[PDB]
Amino acid sequence: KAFSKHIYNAYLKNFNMTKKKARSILTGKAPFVIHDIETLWQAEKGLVWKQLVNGLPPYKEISVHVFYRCQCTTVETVRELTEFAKSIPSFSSLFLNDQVTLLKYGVHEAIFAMLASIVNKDGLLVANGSGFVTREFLRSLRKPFSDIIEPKFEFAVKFNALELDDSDLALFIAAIILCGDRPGLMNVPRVEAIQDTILRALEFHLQANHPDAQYLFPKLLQKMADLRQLVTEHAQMMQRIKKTETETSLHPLLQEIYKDM
Ligand SMILES: CC(C)c1nnc(NS(=O)(=O)c2ccc(CCNc3ncc(C(F)(F)F)cc3Cl)cc2)s1
Ligand SMILES: CCCCCCCCO[C@@H]1O[C@H](CO)[C@@H](O)[C@H](O)C1O
Repeated sequence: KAFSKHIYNAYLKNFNMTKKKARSILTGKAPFVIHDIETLWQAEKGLVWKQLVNGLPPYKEISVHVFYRCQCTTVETVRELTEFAKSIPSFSSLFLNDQVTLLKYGVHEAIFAMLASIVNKDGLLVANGSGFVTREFLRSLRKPFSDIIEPKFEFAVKFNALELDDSDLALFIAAIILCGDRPGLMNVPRVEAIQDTILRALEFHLQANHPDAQYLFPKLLQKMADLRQLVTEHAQMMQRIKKTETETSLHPLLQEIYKDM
């Protein structure tokens, strides 16, 4: 009852952008549309970003610049997700190496679930909602960069059909991070103990918030499974980038996440 309230606060306290904020911008009541090099360059000059251009790896080309912008956003979400996880009382009681194991495997799964909030069929929100990058522009980048984001979109449209809100997402993301199936886990029974409480809290919240919902709890358990498949494909693509594109830098933190899978 109070656990669900605690998880939601931790979410609101740590994430820079809610699904409520993202949806109101996407619908209305105006973000700068990025669709080519001229608008992408304009966004760099005009728009206020978190990681300033000077902090990014040295300029190479358009496709690699977008890849670098994605790389920073990923790493920053990883930082926000580490603080959110710590904010769960049970999670911080686990030995730090088990905390790392959970984050090494759940992080991209959580990222893709939250990505659905800023994503629609035609593109996604950037620079704290100030800008909007089109899907066709990402489609226009050189291979393999044009092939990374496509399965995320295919997930995001199906996931947004469930119409979940920020209080549902807080528990969904919590359940993803606290997973007992992770390789190299030391105290697997304790992580399973936390997971069960989170999943029980999610079930009871999904009836209170979504009473007319047709099978919402088992649908979200299947969505967690689909998310694991999406991360596997992502690491595979990322490993291929490291072999083929031997001039584009991969952030050491992400290189470690992808190392095994
Ligand atoms: C090559 C490309 C398809 C990709 N490279 N890595 C990917 N990585 S990903 O894991 O799909 C991912 C995608 C998008 C975000 C926010 C992006 N944030 C963005 N921010 C700014 C711009 C820019 F520069 F165009 F304005 C574009 C995007 Cl997509 C976070 C993770 S997709
Ligand atoms: C393999 C996955 C491990 C990832 C851990 C991400 C950790 C969040 O670690 C952090 O980074 C910031 C600056 O670099 C700080 O301002 C925060 O107090 C902080 O805890």
